[PDB]
Amino acid sequence: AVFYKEHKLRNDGLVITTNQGNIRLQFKSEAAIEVLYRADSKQLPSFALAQPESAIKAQLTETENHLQFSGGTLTARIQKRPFAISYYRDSELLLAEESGFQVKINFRFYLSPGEKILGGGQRILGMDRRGQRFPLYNRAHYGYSDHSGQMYFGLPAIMSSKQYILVFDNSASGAMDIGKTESDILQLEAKSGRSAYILVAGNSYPSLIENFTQVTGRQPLPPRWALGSFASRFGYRSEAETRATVQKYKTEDFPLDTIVLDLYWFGKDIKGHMGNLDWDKENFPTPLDMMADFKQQGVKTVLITEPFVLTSSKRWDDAVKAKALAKDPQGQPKAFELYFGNGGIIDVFSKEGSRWFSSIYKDLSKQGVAGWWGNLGEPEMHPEDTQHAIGDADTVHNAYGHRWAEMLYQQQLDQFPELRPFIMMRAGFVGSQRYGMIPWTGDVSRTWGGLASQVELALQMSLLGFGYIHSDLGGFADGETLDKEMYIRWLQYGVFQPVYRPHGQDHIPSEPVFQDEETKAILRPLVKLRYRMLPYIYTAAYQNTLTGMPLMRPLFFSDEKNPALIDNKTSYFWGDSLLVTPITQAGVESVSIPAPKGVWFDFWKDTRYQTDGAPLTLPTDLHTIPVLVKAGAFMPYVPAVSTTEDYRSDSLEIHYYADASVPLAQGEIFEDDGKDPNSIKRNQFDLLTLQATHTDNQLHFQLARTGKGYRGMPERRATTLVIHNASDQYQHLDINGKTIAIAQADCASTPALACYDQERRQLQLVFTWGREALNLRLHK
Ligand SMILES: OC[C@@H]1[C@@H](O)[C@H](O)[C@@H](O)[C@H]2N[C@@H]12
Ligand SMILES: O=C([O-])C(=O)[O-]
Repeated sequence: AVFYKEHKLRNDGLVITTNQGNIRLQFKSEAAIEVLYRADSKQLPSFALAQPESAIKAQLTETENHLQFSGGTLTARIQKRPFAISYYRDSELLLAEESGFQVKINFRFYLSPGEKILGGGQRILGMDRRGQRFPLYNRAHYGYSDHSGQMYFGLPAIMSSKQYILVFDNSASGAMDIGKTESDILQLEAKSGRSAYILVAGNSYPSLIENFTQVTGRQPLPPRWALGSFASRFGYRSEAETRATVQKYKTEDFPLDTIVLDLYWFGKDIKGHMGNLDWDKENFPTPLDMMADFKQQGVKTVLITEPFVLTSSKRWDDAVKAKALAKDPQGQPKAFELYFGNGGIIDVFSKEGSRWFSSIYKDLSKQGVAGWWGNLGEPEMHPEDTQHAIGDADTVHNAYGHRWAEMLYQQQLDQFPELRPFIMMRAGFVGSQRYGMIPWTGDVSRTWGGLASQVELALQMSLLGFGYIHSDLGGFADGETLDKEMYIRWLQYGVFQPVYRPHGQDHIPSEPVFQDEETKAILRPLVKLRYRMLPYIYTAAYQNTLTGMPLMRPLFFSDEKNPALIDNKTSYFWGDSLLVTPITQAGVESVSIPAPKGVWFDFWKDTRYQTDGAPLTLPTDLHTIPVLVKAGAFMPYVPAVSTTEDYRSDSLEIHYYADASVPLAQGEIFEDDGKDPNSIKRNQFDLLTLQATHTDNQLHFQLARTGKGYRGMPERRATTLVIHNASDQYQHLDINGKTIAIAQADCASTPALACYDQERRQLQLVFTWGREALNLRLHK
C-alpha cells in the first residue's frame, strides 16, 4: 500500500515523496522521461542515458487526486492514492503502472489487450515477445539455431505497438516477464542495481526511434571501410597464412578492405595465452611490416582482444601489480577457471584497470592496428563474488561490455582525433551505440536454422539502437563439411545486411575466396555489388547517425496501423527502397513475398509488379535471393573497387524506378572523405539530392548539392541516369533549358546523351553533374 505525501520542483525535476520514499521524475527531452525510485539513496548511475544530468523545463499541474508532469509530447499522470504513474502521448494511454515499484527490485505495469511487444535484445522467440519470460543476464549460447531465451546481448528494453519504448535502466542480473505469468502484467526484476526506468514516446516508429537515440545516444558514422569486405576466420595461425589470405583475395578478384585476426595472433594455442595482448613472434615474426604491407594494398588489420588475463599469461604479474584486475571481497585479484585456464578479469570500471588496458590498446594501435574486436564481454564467465570498483559482478554484469566500449572509444579518439573508431563487440547495454559499438550475433551454428534466425535478431537489435548488428556470414560453429547451399544463401543475404563479415571455425573455410568455382561465380558479382552500392549503404549509415533510422527496417514500418505485420521476420527493408526476402531453407523453388500495396520491381530482372495487397510469388534461383525495388526509388551506384581506400564517386550511375503511381519521389547520396569523425558536425560533406516529379505528360528531375565539400571531392561527376519503366512517348529532354533529342535506337552502341531502349523500357540520360543545380525535363 503506497500513497502520495508531498512534492516539490528542484532544478527542473519533480521530486515526489510517498510513504515509502522519494521518486525523481526528469524529462530528458519533450518525448522522454526518467523515473528514479529510491531517489534519496546512493545507487549506480544511469548507463542508458547519453546526458544523464539533463532535465528540460516541463509543466506541472495539480488536482485533488492527481499530478500531471508534461514535456512537449509526453505526459506523466501521477495518481496519489493509491500511488500509480501512467503515461500519455496526447490523451492516448501508453503505459500504466500496476503495483509499480516494489522493495530485490521489481516494477509491474499493465499491458493493454492486443498490445504487441518487441524487445529484450537478442532472443529467438518470435518478434512479438508477449507471453514470454526471460532473464536479463548476458550469456553465451554457443551453436544456437532456431531457439534461444538468453544469449550474448540482451537489452533491458521493449518497444510496443502503442509506439513507446520502455528502458529498465539497470545493469544487474534480472528478468523480464512480458505477460507470461500474469497475462496483463509486464514485470521487470533485478537482484540489485539502479531502480529507474525511462519511457520514450513517438508519433510513428521512425520518430520513436529518433526520440530514443536522442536520449540514449546516436551512433557516430563508422569509417566507410566498415561497409566493405572482411576476411575473417577462427583463426589465421600465422603471418604467412594471413598474408596468403590477403593474396587470395587479390588473385581471386574479390574486394577486401579488412583482415581480422583471432586469438592465434597472441599465442599458438586456444588455451593458456589469453591476456598476453602482444604478438606471438614465433608465428607473427614481422607484424609491423605485415600491417604496413597490407595498408599499401588498402587493407586494414583488426585484432581480437578479451576481458580476461590468465595466470599463465605474460601479463598476469603486471596486471596484479597495477591493480588492473577485479578483486575478491578480501581485496586480492579474483582468479577463476575459464575454458582457457585459470584467470582474472580486467576491471574496466576502475581507474587503474582502465589506464592499464587503454595503454595496451594505445601501444598496438601505434604499431598499425586499425580497429578492434572485443570478444567475451558478457562477460562470458563472471563469478558473483567478483568485485569491480563500483559493484559486484551480479550488479554490473550487463554493463561491463558497454563500459569496455566507452573506455576503448575514448582511448581511440584521444589517440587518433581525425579517425573514426572501429569497435566490434558481442555484448553491451542500451546506448552502447554512442561508443560506436558494432555487435554481431555470436557463435551461430552452421545450419539453416541459424540463418533463419538472423533477420529476427537483426531487427530486434536495430529497433533499439544498433544499426550495424550482423552475423558471422556462412555460420560459425561446428559442422564437419561445408553446406554449400546454405553458405551461398547466407553470403547472398550478407550483401543486404549491415557488415559483410564471413567468419567461422577454420576446419571449414568462411572466406568466399576459398570456395569452389561455382560458389565464387555466384558470390564474386555479389560482393562487387556490395561495393557498387556503397553510396546507397553509406547514405543509410548517414541517416542512422542523424536519426537512429536503422539500416534494416521491419516489414511493419510499411503499415503502422496493421499490427499483424509485427510478426514478420522473413522479409525486411534494406534502406528505404529494397524489400529483401532471404532464402532460409534448402531447395526452395519459389517464395510468397508480402509486398506492401503499390508497385514493385524485380531488382534482378527489371520486371514490374503491381499489387493491391495480395502477396507476390516469385521463382528462386541459386545465383540470387528475392529483392524487390519500390517504385520511385533512386538506386545510386559507383564502379566496383577492390578496397574503399580506392573509392571514387567521379562516375555515378543512378537508377530511377518510374511509375505514374508515384508522382513525387526523392533520393539522396551522402559523400564525404569516408574517414573524418567530424565531417557531419563541421558540414565537410557533399550531399547530393534528387527529386522526381511524374505527371501525365512529363517527368522532371531536380538535382542539387549542399554542404561545404571535402578534400578530394570532385567538382563534376559524370552521371548516367537510367529510368526504368520509362514511357515510350517522351519526345525530348530539356537539360537546364537546352533541348536534346531522345534517340530511339542503338542506346547501348553510341555515346548517346539521351536514348530510349524499347526492348527494356529504359530511358538513359548521360550528363555532367556539377556544383550548380541541374534540372532535367522529359516531355511527351
Ligand atoms: O576467439 C575464438 C572464437 C571467436 O572466433 C568467435 O567470434 C567468438 O564468439 C568466440 N567463440 C570464440
Ligand atoms: O505512365 C506513363 O507515363 C506511360 O507509360 O506512358
